Amino acid sequence: KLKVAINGFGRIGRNFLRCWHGRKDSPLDVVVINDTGGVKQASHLLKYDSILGTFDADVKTAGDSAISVDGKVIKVVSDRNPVNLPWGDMGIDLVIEGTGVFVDRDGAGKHLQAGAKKVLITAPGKGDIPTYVVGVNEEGYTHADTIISNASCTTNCLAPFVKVLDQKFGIIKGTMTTTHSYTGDQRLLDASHRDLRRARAACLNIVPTSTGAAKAVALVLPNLKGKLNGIALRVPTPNVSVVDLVVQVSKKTFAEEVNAAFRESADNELKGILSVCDEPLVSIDFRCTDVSSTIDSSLTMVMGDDMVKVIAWYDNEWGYSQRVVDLADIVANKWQA
Amino acid sequence: KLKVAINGFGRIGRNFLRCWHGRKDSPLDVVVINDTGGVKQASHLLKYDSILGTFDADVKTAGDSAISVDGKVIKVVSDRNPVNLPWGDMGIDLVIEGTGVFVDRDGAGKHLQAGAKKVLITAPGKGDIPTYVVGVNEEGYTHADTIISNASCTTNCLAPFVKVLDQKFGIIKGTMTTTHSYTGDQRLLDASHRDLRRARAACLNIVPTSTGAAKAVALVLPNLKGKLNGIALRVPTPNVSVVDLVVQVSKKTFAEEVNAAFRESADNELKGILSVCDEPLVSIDFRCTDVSSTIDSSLTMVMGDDMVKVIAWYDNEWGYSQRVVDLADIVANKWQA
Amino acid sequence: KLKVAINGFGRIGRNFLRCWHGRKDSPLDVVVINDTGGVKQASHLLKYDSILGTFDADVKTAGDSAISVDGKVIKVVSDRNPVNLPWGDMGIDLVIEGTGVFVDRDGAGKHLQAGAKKVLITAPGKGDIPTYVVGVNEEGYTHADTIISNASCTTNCLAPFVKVLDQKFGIIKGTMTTTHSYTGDQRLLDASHRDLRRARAACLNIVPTSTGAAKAVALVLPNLKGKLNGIALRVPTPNVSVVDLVVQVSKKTFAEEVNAAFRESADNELKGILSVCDEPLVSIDFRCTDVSSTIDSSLTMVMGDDMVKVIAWYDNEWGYSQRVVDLADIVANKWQA
Amino acid sequence: KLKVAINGFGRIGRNFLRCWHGRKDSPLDVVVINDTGGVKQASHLLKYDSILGTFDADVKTAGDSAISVDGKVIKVVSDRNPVNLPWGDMGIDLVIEGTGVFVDRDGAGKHLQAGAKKVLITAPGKGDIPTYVVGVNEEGYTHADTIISNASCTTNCLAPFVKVLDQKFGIIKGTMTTTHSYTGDQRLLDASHRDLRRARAACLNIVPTSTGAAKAVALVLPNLKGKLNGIALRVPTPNVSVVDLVVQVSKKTFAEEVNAAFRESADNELKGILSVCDEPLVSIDFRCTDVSSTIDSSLTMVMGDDMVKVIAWYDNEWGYSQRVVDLADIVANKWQA
Ligand SMILES: NC(=O)c1ccc[n+]([C@@H]2O[C@H](COP(=O)([O-])OP(=O)(O)OC[C@H]3O[C@@H](n4cnc5c(N)ncnc54)[C@H](O)[C@@H]3O)[C@@H](O)[C@H]2O)c1
Ligand SMILES: NC(=O)c1ccc[n+]([C@@H]2O[C@H](COP(=O)([O-])OP(=O)(O)OC[C@H]3O[C@@H](n4cnc5c(N)ncnc54)[C@H](O)[C@@H]3O)[C@@H](O)[C@H]2O)c1
Ligand SMILES: NC(=O)c1ccc[n+]([C@@H]2O[C@H](COP(=O)([O-])OP(=O)(O)OC[C@H]3O[C@@H](n4cnc5c(N)ncnc54)[C@H](O)[C@@H]3O)[C@@H](O)[C@H]2O)c1
Ligand SMILES: NC(=O)c1ccc[n+]([C@@H]2O[C@H](COP(=O)([O-])OP(=O)(O)OC[C@H]3O[C@@H](n4cnc5c(N)ncnc54)[C@H](O)[C@@H]3O)[C@@H](O)[C@H]2O)c1
Repeated sequence: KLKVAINGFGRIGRNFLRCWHGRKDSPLDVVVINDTGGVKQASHLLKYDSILGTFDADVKTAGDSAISVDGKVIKVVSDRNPVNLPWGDMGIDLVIEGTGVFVDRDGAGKHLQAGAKKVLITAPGKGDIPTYVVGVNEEGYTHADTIISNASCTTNCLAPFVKVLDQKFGIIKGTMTTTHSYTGDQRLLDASHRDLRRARAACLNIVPTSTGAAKAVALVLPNLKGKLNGIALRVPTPNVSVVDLVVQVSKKTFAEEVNAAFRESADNELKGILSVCDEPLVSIDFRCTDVSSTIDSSLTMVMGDDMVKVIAWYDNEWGYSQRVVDLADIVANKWQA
Repeated sequence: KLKVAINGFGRIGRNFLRCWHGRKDSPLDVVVINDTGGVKQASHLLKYDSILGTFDADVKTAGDSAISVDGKVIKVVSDRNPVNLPWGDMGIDLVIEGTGVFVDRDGAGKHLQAGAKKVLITAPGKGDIPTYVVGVNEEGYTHADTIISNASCTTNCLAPFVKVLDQKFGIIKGTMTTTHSYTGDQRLLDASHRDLRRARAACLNIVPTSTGAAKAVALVLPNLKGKLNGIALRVPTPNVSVVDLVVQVSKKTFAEEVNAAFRESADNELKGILSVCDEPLVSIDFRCTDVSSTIDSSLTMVMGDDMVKVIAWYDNEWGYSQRVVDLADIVANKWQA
Repeated sequence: KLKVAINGFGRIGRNFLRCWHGRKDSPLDVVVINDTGGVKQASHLLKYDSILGTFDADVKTAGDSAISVDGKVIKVVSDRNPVNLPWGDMGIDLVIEGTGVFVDRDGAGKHLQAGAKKVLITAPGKGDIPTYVVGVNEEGYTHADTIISNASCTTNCLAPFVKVLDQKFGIIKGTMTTTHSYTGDQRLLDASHRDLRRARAACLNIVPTSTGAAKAVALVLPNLKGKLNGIALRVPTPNVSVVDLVVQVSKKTFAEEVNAAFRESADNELKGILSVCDEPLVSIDFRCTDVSSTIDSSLTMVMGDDMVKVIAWYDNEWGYSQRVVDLADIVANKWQA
Repeated sequence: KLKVAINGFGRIGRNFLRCWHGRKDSPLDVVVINDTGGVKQASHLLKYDSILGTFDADVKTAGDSAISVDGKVIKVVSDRNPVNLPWGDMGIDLVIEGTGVFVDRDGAGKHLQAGAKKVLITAPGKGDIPTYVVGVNEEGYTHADTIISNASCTTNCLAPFVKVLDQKFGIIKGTMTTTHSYTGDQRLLDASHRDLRRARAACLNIVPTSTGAAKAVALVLPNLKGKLNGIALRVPTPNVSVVDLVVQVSKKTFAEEVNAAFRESADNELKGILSVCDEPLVSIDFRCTDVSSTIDSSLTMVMGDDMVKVIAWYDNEWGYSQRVVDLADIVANKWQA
């Protein structure tokens, strides 16, 4: 019922389409896809995926301007400048901005200039753009927001349990490190890049790099403003990442008590968002998990009674994409966005 | 003495600079580097390399327009359009075209429009562009050629021993497959690309893809016109590749006889170009080899007395780059190019 | 109905169990599993698999001597010497020998000494052991065979279409190279090994190594005795391999004609064994395919009218395992083995 | 002058030999090598190494019982049981125990039973075995120790700067996570292992696993007893690892002040042990570094004025091996060990 447009049919754009496809009675209607590549690629790459496997659905090209998934035809256009997009003419309600190059107001605002009524950025927004994390602060969303951000994948993994730690133990200060799978923003082989570290061969190195995910947490949990920071360590895995959080808390506690608090929420307010795994698994076992964060209970540690360490898993592609769909659903539910 | 300009400071551009740097009494004088990135990257990536290791030389940035290697300053400019380059103003004799995007006459000819006297493409040339392979047909080079090609890496590996097989046994017809390391032209993760196979995650797949290296062989060895063809299989290794050649020959022979013929040439006319290894090594052992082709003698096979199979190694980055330097030296020796 | 025992619960043993599990009305009854590890590992590794994903079935440990899959309990023992196994006492009909260390008559014969009635080696047999390839020579199997071999994975991929090429064009001589995923027989990091090449880090090199798969083809297709040979090139992919066959044939032909011959058989006598793919896919797309060989039609080439080159894919773990189940079914059908 | 024997010619054994080889005026004389493999492997693997490259020295086999490096012959034996070793008969002073299977007193004591005067374990010792970390507590070593441990690689990376943080700021409590390269103790493909996580394919996963390196730190810095803990995250890189330490300190401070303290020591008491890097490098750039720990100054962070986070690099193979040589030198200097 909500006319949706996907801008940037990459890793997130395609995972988004597939997540949506598997949902029942969706309020969303994906009608257009805009990428710079062509219709043959959109169709081919949607069907075959080195990470998700072959898409269990009939995907084919429809003429020279559309693709069809199980019969449902989807228009495909190719305009590098968002202002030239036929959003107005098609009556596009919501644009899923996943190109990674229009994350600020002037850039994302271009979809509005093209006629779309609203924009949902699949990444942190730069400047003054409301950012939401489903299960943490989504309720503060209002239909008046013309441009919104669904934060980064690491923020969606961290925020959920950070919220629990803060509510139950009181976070004084903390730090975090994410051992993250590589992404398209890194180079296959040493090549130019503004980030001198992300410029080095991704599958051959442990690559330190910045992340705002920690500061970003404060955007959705204001009580943590100026209390967290961290970095990212990119490693040679194609998908699935893990966060390592260390915080000093006010209430003395111990590992199993902390784990118990997470199960409490995982069974209630954070059901579907946060999960707690008690099996000794490795990254690949968490591929395709719908939650945005899974605590590895056995790794939980507590030093000096108030220094808590939590290790949580997250499928940065699929889990995050379930959240974008989730946020899109909310936008659909708060009146024709 | 020959004023040289490098256009495209990528894998080949940087290996070129380092190969040149290690040569004694070079006729070449590298004075300019043009890439789209900046001076900080040029300096940083020249010094640190995930494949060659840290460059054993003092590399640093010089102001905002140059880098210096052991004191020798090198101008660094950044122009995406070759026609705007200061080749004429600087009096550039030879431009090493290694961007991979100006391989035809109109594109490479743009360096000429900018003032450079000659262009050496570090890849197969499209259209009517003389192509040479040092040790196979370099002697046919004339200073009149304004634009020349040094062929592809696979051609420089194949041509040398193909020439021996043809001279000694008479090649009737043949085919070839190169199990090739991935390159910057492939995608880190499934992403758009004109080649639907090269679009898939490079470090997760065996990726079939086209190669003209086989037909290209006929350009340097006319006697083989229409006698060879093949394909490339890209695999998850960052550097070093291997060719697998299968040919039906006129003179009946046997493996050790074929190997012997290769050592004959490797010790004479092809010394420095072709090598023959009798040790049971693996790809990484061939990293940084100066030759452009190394026969793995023990893998040589002969079926039905006339079907010869040869397996040869090659450092597609460094070995090929030694050849570009070699061809540049020839250009310097045939009068101020 | 056939009491089956799995000896060596490794890659093949576990894929075997899962292939079997997905079959309908199987004549096989897996009752025992013998590995050297324990019951916790058998259960854990059967459930979580870095290549197949999490097993969609209820797997758990049952006491200290068994595991259960969806309720069906399976005895688990741990004896390094096959002669001490309780095959006789349990009345084991067929032993699936997949340890890789009992491939000759004296070694595999030990299961017989322990009481098992028959042994099916999941690899080439050394010495005088009947070897079969489903779809090529299975019909020559007789219940009198006490020890049989299902050949190697590469043989099961090659034999099927080799048979077609021979029947329709007449193979004079040929050679082959398989660009193969690494296996447990290779070392993670340079370490001792009888094979000086398989001793080198598997995920960092292209590793040449021997293969009898070519000569082995003659065992199942006697008409090809002494007409084929080849080698293996191990590369950094965890599963799925590809064969590259080059043969000189008697009848002149051309690529599309050869492809057509393969579709003829793929639709008839080799249905379920051989498949022909016309899409430009990469290795990961062939993961979990039930056939044992898939021709990449677009890569097919023909030089000098009689030199045919065919490129075929194969899931060396899963596809091969479907064949072991298949051969086990045949053994069950030819009287209580 | 000190007769040294290497037991276990694996990654550490071979790096040890090469580190030693590059030292000047060494007090050590390596005369025997005992591994289970053969003389051909010892020679071959010492010469060709997927991580260090080809050994720049003349290595060859000498008969069927020795290898020679640049002329120096070294006896090679093969006994799986240390008690059968000819240590006494050869008059072996010190045995470098690097097999990873004799880390407790009864197991390592077997070399003593064979006649060796002393044993140096290239890993944490289990039970009551003095453990030393060069640059932290080596001075407490006495010749009376018959069996000693050089700790783990992570301990040698952590202890050095931990000592500085404690001396200058007072460590109250802390935790640590090492994003570690995989090692021979992990499986190439999902296979049985006592550790259910280390049993999963190493090059395909981020693998959590235990480490005593944190508790081990207290062995060499008693002041930190019961103040630290942590875990290891194994990732798909063949060599070089990184430690992430988070501690609450007594004296309020800030990042650059902490970095300054490290340079103070790196220029004095810890020169050659601890280094401080100010360049934005990635793991591969730290390959072959002789120090055992290199602080990445730009990643240093301080939260709430007393929570310090330090990121340090370390070549777990080569850097650690320089330390074993170093500890061996000390043993040689404290009288004929
Ligand atoms: N990969 C992840 O795990 C991940 C997780 C969370 C958030 N994100 C965010 O999502 C965004 C996209 O990430 P991705 O990994 O999918 O990248 P990607 O490279 O796979 O996808 C970007 C896509 O946009 C297209 N594109 C680029 N410029 C365009 C333009 N001007 N007009 C139209 N199409 C254009 C590309 O061709 C490509 O298909 C980034 O902002 C990233 O930070 C990524
Ligand atoms: N990598 C190999 O093994 C190899 C071997 C032989 C031949 N080649 C050929 O060499 C060429 C480059 O290959 P590469 O692997 O070094 O690639 P690369 O991506 O590492 O290098 C290309 C470089 O050119 C720059 N560039 C791109 N467009 C530009 C423009 N318009 N103006 C200026 N600079 C521009 C890029 O920023 C980059 O630094 C290709 O033609 C390739 O076929 C590569
Ligand atoms: N991986 C493949 O693609 C593949 C394909 C076709 C055929 N094969 C053949 O299958 C066999 C096994 O290969 P794999 O890859 O599954 O190896 P693997 O290492 O994963 O499995 C071997 C298993 O046998 C166990 N084992 C070893 N020695 C034993 C003993 N004495 N008693 C009991 N258990 C013992 C091991 O602990 C392990 O679980 C080999 O003969 C191989 O050539 C493998
Ligand atoms: N790789 C690293 O980074 C590293 C770093 C620090 C400490 N260590 C420690 O060093 C030890 C060895 O580690 P590694 O990585 O070199 O392993 P490795 O597998 O490469 O080497 C072990 C070697 O010992 C041999 N061996 C095994 N059992 C034997 C026996 N009974 N008798 C004789 N030789 C035997 C093996 O054949 C092999 O050559 C372990 O204790 C490990 O914890 C390893």
